[PDB]
Amino acid sequence: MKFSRDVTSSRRKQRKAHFGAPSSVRRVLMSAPLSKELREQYKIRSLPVRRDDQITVIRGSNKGREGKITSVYRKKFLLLIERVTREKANGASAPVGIDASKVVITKLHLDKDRKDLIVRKGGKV
Amino acid sequence: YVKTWFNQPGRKLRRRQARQTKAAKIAPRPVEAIRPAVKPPTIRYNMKVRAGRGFTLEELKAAGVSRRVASTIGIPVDHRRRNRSEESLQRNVERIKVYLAHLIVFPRKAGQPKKG
Amino acid sequence: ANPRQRNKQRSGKPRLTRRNANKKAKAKIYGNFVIQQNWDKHATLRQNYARLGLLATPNYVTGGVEKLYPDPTLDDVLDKEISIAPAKTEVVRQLEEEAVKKAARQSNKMLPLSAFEHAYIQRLINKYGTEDFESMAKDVKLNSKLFNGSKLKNLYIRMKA
Amino acid sequence: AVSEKAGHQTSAESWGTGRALARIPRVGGGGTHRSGQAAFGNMCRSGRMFAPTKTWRKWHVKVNQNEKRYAIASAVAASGVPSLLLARGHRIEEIPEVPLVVDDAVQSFQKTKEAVALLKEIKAYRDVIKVANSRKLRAGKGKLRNRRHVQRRGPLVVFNEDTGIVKAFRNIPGVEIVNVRRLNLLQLAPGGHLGRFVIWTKSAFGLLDSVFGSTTEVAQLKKNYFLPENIISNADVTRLINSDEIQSIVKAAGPSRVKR
RNA sequence: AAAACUUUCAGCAACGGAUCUCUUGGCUCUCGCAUCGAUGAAGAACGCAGCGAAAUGCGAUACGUAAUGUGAAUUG
RNA sequence: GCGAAACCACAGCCUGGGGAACGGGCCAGGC
RNA sequence: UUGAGAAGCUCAGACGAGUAGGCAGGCGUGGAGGUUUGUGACGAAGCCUUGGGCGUGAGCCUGGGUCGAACAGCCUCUAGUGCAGAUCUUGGUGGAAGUAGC
RNA sequence: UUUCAAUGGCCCGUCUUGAAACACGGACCAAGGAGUCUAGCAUCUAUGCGAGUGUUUGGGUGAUGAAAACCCAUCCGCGAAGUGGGAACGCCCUUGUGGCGUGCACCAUCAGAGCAUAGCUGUUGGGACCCGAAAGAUGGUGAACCAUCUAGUAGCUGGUUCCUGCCGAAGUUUCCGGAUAGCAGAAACUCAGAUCAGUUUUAUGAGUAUGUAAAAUGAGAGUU
RNA sequence: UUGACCUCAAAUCAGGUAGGACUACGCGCUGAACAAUAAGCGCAGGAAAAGAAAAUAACCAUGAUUCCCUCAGUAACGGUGAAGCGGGAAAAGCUCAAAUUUGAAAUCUGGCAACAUUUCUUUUGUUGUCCGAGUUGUAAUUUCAAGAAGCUGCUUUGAGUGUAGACGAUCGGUCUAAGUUCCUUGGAACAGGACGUCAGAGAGGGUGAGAACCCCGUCUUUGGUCGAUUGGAUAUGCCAUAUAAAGCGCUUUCGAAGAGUCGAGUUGUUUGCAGCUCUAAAUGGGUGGUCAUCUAAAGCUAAAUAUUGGCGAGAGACCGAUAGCGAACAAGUAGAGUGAUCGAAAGAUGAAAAGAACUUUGAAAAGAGAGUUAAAUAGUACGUGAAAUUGCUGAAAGGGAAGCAUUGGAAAUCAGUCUUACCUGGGUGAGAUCAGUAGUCUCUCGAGACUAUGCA
Repeated sequence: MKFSRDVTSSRRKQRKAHFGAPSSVRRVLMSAPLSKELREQYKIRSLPVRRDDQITVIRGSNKGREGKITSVYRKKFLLLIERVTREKANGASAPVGIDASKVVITKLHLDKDRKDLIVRKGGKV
Repeated sequence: YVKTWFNQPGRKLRRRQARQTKAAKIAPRPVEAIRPAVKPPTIRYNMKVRAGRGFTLEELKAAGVSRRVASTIGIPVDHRRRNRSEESLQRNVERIKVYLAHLIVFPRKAGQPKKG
Repeated sequence: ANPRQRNKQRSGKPRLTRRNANKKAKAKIYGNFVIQQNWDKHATLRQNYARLGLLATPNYVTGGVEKLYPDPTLDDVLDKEISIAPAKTEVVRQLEEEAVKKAARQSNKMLPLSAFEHAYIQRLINKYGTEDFESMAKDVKLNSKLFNGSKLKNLYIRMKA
Repeated sequence: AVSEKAGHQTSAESWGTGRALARIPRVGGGGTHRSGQAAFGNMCRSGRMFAPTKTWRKWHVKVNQNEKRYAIASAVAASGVPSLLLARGHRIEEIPEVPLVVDDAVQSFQKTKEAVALLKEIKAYRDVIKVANSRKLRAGKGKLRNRRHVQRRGPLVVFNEDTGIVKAFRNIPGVEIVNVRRLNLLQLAPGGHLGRFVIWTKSAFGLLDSVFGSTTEVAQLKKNYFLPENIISNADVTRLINSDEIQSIVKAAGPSRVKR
């Protein structure tokens, strides 16, 4: 149960906040779990996704697939993973969007900003 | 126009939060000032004793508190009320005297020039 | 529904949201430090005043009082002197201890004399002695400021110490 | 309540009587399809609904304070009858005793897993498991209105002084924790049904005599309150009817259902 | 009397948008707060978006510049 | 070729009698 | 003899039009508290049906088809709760009619 | 289910009218669509307490929603201000029969019952079941037009939504729009060893009938 | 004459300020109809207004204002309709005019020059000097509750500026528990079953179907942490124009109190108010019952109170697209009217556009072969797809109606069901609730659960 009068349990206001969120909020809304190896080595459970991240698809028809994240589609809350495509009528390959919570991060595109993020969120390297 | 009382429990909470707000500012002194004991002005009620507005000047003079000191230690002064009988005087003089017994007045720093 | 409120609904700009809703939390205590240290933040101000041994109201209370556990002639009013009151709590003793010690520190009420004040009173004494202050005030030549006997008496007293 | 101007925002007038149409006022002007459309009425589209709801309907209702104390006393009594607990939907079939009183060391539990261990030791977790399994999505428009889910009621834990018992029990689905000094009929007879499964601490059970008093001695915590008296001393009517005192003077009973 | 035509029933196809389900909307109540303008307001007009259906944003520094923060997007 | 609107309980042969109009429905006759 | 929902069971006789009006018990709808350790993607609700059943009736249960995410029985609470009419309101659609006509 | 045969079967609602005749409303279907909320009053029932009764103006309090629940200081409101018949009981004792006592409520003859809440019903106000009647006034825009007051005013018009069962009139005396009464129900009373009747008689009288009084027949009756 | 003072003007002179908008609440003025009514006009603020008695009362007296409850549907009036008391919320008091500073205009704005200070290079002051204002009166002092002046001896004192830390408020960062294991269904697992974990977190939302453990969050948090801006105190350094300024006490001395107002007559608006005529007093004047009470004709003032607007927030036994705001969407939009004004209809493909490539017919729109999808009975005329209505097909009926009811026939079409068990054997083996049996566990000897052995 929530006891703060500063947070709303209203489904109307929760749905409006999620679907009307700005880009700097959808960066956090699009978070993915880390693999057990990374999770117990970086001391971090989940991180927001990013391009060049290496992920494994965990749920859906494409379950078990792996690949880098070519681009994150924050408008529709979708990830676009390389070689995870669908053939069209004319044979052109249309990429398939995957929710960020349906993948797991097996390798992190480490940067100084993310390295600072790890030590910030109780992590280590 | 129809007045509705849906803010009745919200006024109760708001008034209590004001008492807590007031007490935070003035930490150890009472949230109310001491009121005198008077008798209501009718043949229906003159047997009852209730609280007045402030103490008369003749009640403060007997108790030993001046009318300028009185306001500073939480004793209201009523310049309008008077003591037409010795019972009203003694009932409220004792009330002031008891108040002074239970009162701690914290000392104040005083400006003190070098000479003169 | 208003055109002004509909305007910010149709905009892309965010609201000036201010998260200030905090009920059931009581005001934190400042002013006295002794009260602040011994003040708990969950109890009401009545419960805290009673616990610390103070009086929240010097009058009656206009309602019930909580019961948590079951309980187990003008001469003698004017010339009397009430013998203060004991301190029921260590907080009240702490408050009382501070008040007496601080008042003792700030007790130097007697004043010295300046260069003019000393020379003024000294000249008056050298002519009229130290006991006749009425004739001291009536001497216009030396008492230029026309101080009365009571002011000159207080000048001499401050010069003694 | 509805808006104080809904169904009357438009402007219309009665075109007249005898013009081969209903005499309801029709919106004036032109260019919009509102031309000729009726309003200011319950039947007409975008019209005033009959008797608009008002905010000054009586929302609250008074009860004499003595009736309320009677109901809470009668609801506490019902919680000491295992049959009434079972008939209200509680899985108390393995509870060691009713009333179920636990030690005062329960009042200072800090962790939920400490509370769950106690419920499993006194076999009171069968009721919590019932509440967890009963969680369904609410039917109707109630779930569009912040009433998303429904479930059963678990045990009611009654303490005397709080030392973590509330925080250690509040996250268990179904369990409600209350103080013995402010017992609530909404929690003692949920839905108006008697026989709530209540777990007491030793200190709460020892303070029940001061909260309610006796039928002859006044309650300590309620000024001038005495427990209600009963119209019958012994409520076993079978015991009175089939007693030696009464059956010795009754005339010989005729047969049961008689032959035709 | 069979056909046609008419009627009735049923099947399929149209027509229509009821019902059901929901819903970033409304309505109501409560709570906190006090902040327009000759230092040019509210409103109106005209312009700028590479294209944007409008709508929104902005003002010739035109869907903004500076600074700070997050740290890799934008997206039809 | 483009194309309405008023109107619309349902209907549609007479002859009589049917008391209240009864003929358009009812009753006995023709069609 | 088990036939004590004593609010049950049982025996007997008489009686049965009905406007205004009086009284009693029931059916159905939206939401609320409780309950069914309830139903549901192995198909909820809705709709369709010359499928079947129950009730004097309001109504209810069910098969088949369609469908795609919620929903119901019981006790109580509540109300914007039940339509054939109002030259009713909104929407859709007919005969007149391929007519009048242009 | 369709269809056939035999027999029967005037279009529904409204108003009118003994009745109909009527005149109205109805092209069809879907959805919406009309006794509601609230204040006061009175009856009745239930519930709590009872010479009392009513916590919620407010205060205290409530950590798990804290607008809930729980608690009550001072007021105040409303209340307080002998003889017969008879329910019920005991004792008999010819026992049933009756008698002897004790006699509630209430009626004839000369030892406070309230207060609060809930529901039902009736009633009076508010828009007041819904749709209905020219407006008028204020302020504007170019005699006219527009906005609001307005949900203005209705004795009148049309409409007013599920089922079953049980009771069931009157349609008019009389005074005079009425207060009565009558008709029809509800409750509390007392009675079947008591009374009653769109009854028939007997006989007294009075003038074939008449009223009165007292035999048959039927039904338990009288009330407030 | 010079020259002062009073005027009357001027300046694109310096520094300022007013207008308009909003108007839910607030305060004035004005005003009809069906009442301080709507409108109309004027003016504010975060509240406004009111407010420290020319007030009540008749008591053992009360004591500014405001709001709530009560008084009370009462008095009174002619259905309207208060107030005193009483109970609560909140409480805070004061400032002038009327006195000679007269042993000293002690007062103030501005210019200029320095020195500071900042929510701030934006702000706000200090010191010095000059000019002006001001004696037709600026300060100190006084406000009736008093007070002044003397006298007396007790108790008192900062409009200063830094440092440090603590305690508060506000703004912006940061810190945060646990399954995505196995089986089944499915396009998808968020479903079912199994085995687990976390829980001061089992709120809510998202994610390809009901997710405490996938994600954001939620709880901890009625806080830790990092900064920024601030408030009232504490401690302490320095400075302090005190030759000063106060309270109390005492009197062979004094004690000013608001006028075209009060009031009287009269005329209007709604007693109050307003006009008009007249016009005061000094223990006087006002209001009450000789007495009591108050002290007008000058001013300020937080809190409790109000709030359909503004900036946010949290909710609900509310409505669920003919509902709910007119407006869930291009909504005060399209559109209409010369104008004032008026003012709609309109939500839903799928998890994903994977939005139908390609071949073919056609002038084209489209069609047909295909193709995607779990589903095209989801193809943007897109969820479900009722009724009225229409087309085609099939069956049946049919002399100027249909038409429904009752009873059957015919045709079509359904429910609608079955023997399968009981009794009695015998044989064979089987095993426990059987043992001329041994143990364990949970309750309480013997009752259940098992284990080993025998199957007489």
